[PDB]
Amino acid sequence: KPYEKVRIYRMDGSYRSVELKHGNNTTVQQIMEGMRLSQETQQYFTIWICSENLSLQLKPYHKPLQHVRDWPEILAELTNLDPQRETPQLFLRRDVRLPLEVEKQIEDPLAILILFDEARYNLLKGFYTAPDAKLITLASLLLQIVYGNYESKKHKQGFLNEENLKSIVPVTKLKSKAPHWTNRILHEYKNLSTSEGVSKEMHHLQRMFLQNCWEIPTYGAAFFTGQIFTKNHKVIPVYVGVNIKGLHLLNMETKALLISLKYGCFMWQLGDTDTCFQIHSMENKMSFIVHTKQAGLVVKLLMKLNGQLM
Amino acid sequence: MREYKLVVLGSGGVGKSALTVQFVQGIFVEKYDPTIEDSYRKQVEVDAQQCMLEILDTAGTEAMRDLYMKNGQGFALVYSITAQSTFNDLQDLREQILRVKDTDDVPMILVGNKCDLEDERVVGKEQGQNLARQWNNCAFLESSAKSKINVNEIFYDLVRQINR
Ligand SMILES: Nc1nc2c(ncn2[C@@H]2O[C@H](COP(=O)(O)OP(=O)(O)NP(=O)(O)O)[C@@H](O)[C@H]2O)c(=O)[nH]1
Ligand SMILES: C[C@H](NC(=O)c1ccccc1/N=C\c1c(O)ccc2ccccc12)c1ccccc1
Ligand SMILES: [Mg+2]
Repeated sequence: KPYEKVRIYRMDGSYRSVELKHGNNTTVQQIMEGMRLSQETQQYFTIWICSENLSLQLKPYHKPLQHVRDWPEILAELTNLDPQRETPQLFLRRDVRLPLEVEKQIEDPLAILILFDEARYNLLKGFYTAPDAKLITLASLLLQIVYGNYESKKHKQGFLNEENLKSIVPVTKLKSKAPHWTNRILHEYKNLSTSEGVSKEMHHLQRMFLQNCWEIPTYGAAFFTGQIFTKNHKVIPVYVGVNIKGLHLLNMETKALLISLKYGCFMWQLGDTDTCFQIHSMENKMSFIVHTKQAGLVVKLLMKLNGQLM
Repeated sequence: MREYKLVVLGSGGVGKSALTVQFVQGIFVEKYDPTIEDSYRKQVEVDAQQCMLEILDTAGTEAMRDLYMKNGQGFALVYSITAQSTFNDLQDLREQILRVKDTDDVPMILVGNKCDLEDERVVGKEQGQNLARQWNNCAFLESSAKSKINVNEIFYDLVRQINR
């Protein structure tokens, strides 16, 4: 009755309340046990702590409510933001260390829908760079998943307005490029619905969406914030994407993919004070420095995910 | 896209979570894990318009009932056809909602769940229909979270009631 509890959110804005059996000393491991997940579902996910401008994956031993309590100090350590705009929340999200090989193993419908929701969130936010063709395929799969079977009478004309397009294309493409895709999306949408060889089972359609995402360079990336200086010395705010594939820089403003490097094709060096890191592109005559108080976290994660490949 | 705040209410074990998870995720929850408070989001089409459902799956007992009822636009009152006590408990919930809302015009549906357990039926279909009529001709369905009978219709009917 006088028990403490916390909301664990997902990217779609849904949440599950979990009892805190040890109050603010309750660990990630204990909260994960408190979720309605089998060990089949649990192993792919962990608790993240996220405010608008900082997302951290927590480890089984971490005490998430103490991170909530200490958030202003964590922001001051890792960022140059003001803590007024940032009260953090706890999220269930993909473990950044999950190998793509293991994720391709997954048959569990709940695990698939959680990965699917997170993948869709990243697509719509513009964190996935892919050719117009790939994005149109993903848009067609979201139409089948969200709106059901194509019907000429409903979908042919005056359906894909900006309201409906917003839910199936990246926000970065919505205004300028997406409106010219409408006919190609609807064609692939019709092709899905009228293809009896394509399973209409929800977890089957969601895995198809994920299949198309697995080939995107930034897929399953943890994103950090930093700045690069151009060679006169213009400051460019960047997202640093670190995933099981390598390192990815996005222009923060446009989400444009500036560089994508696979593990084994680049080296890193941590700055003297964890305020910057240097990338050298092995056999590419290219070098750049990212300024970020998250430099220590970026290099730590690069070391872990590079080391994971055997 | 219009937002709809739906609340699933009822005593412990009736299948509030099972119905919600079946509707939202297309999965049947086998394990009985007593709910604290869960919120689900689902885009649906009702009467040719895209609707964003926010479904609050509540605890079988108390806490935040008055708050749920103040904020909620539509209420699924769920009993198990397997458990007389769960049917008896719904009268108190109905009256509480009308009290907090301060009107009899509240979007609401009476749901007799676990209609796949025909053999174990303690509450008759006619007794369910009888209660709904008494509740100012309240909407009534017999449902199954396992068999997927009248699962979608619970939430669609509440959206239609909110739209009137
Ligand atoms: N056969 C059958 N079992 C069902 C059905 N709905 C729920 N159950 C079972 O009944 C049990 C309780 O279901 P659950 O959704 O957890 O009930 P609840 O109303 O959410 N309980 P609480 O109030 O504690 O949160 C589970 O074992 C579940 O599988 C149904 O339609 N048919
Ligand atoms: C979150 C971060 N520490 C870790 O999660 C951590 C744990 C063990 C080894 C290295 C780690 N640091 C890098 C990260 C990682 O390995 C895995 C995933 C990450 C996701 C996002 C960001 C970083 C990491 C922290 C920060 C402030 C206070 C406490 C903890
Ligand atoms: Mg429940």
